[PDB]
Amino acid sequence: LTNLVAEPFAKLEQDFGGSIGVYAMDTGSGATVSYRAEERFPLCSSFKGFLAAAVLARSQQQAGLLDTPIRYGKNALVPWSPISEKYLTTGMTVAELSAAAVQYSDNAAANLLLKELGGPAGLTAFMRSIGDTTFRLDRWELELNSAIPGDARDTSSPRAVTESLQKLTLGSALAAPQRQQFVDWLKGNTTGNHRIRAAVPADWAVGDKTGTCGVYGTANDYAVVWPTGRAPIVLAVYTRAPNKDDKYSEAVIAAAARLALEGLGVNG
Ligand SMILES: *C(=O)N1C[C@H](NOS(=O)(=O)O)CC[C@H]1C(=O)NC1CCNCC1
Repeated sequence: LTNLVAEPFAKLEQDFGGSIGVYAMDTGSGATVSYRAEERFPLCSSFKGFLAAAVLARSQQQAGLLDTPIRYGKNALVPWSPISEKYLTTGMTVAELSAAAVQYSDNAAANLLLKELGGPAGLTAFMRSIGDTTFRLDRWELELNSAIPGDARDTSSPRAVTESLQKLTLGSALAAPQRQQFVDWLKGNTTGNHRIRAAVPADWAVGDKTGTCGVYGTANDYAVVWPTGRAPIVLAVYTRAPNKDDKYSEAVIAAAARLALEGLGVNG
């Protein structure tokens, strides 16, 4: 049921000047669209969705976790911390940092939450615990964005991203209340309007998390999509390119998402 219908991903990536990796699953039939799906691509900010899921998993054992207020210093505010910079003088709760990391891609929030989990290895351990043997987080913000060609640090594959996203949003990897909180955070993302969402009809529900490393044409998005009248679709679209100053493209991500939906025979 993989690639029943071929789609022109090769032409798309050639025009982009790099590589595009796609994995999309129709959770009803199990049909898939797969292109470069087992290659590694940098996560960039996209690790923050999984980070929030890991915090939610912890919260199942620690009922006071999400309400815990976290104070932080000005030194915590690395570049691109749009929410946490507004609460420097007050603090934010763990839940609020999680929402900020997911919905505004807040970097300070992400580092504070990584500390809660025991760092990159702690997040990696959570991903192993759900059966993902591909994901690896190695570094913190901002160093994890280097996106060096051939470097496996801070990467996953489109396939493993999709598989893990399915387990966490639709499967049993989180308890039901936490699963719905994760979904709600993804649905409230503000940074993805020009990526997978641009390929998804306005009357379908969707949650996503983006990433943009800033170098090597490297950017991404993953999403759960609920078309009306049929089972949800999970998909991941990752890009990279050979040269350090190659620019990412949101349009290319949207276009790859459209091809994926077409390949699944989802009328959109
Ligand atoms: C994540 O990849 N980020 C965080 C933020 N927006 O995330 S995104 O998924 O919407 O793109 C800005 C881009 C990126 C990031 O951390 N970039 C570094 C900090 C800002 N200067 C460039 C490198």
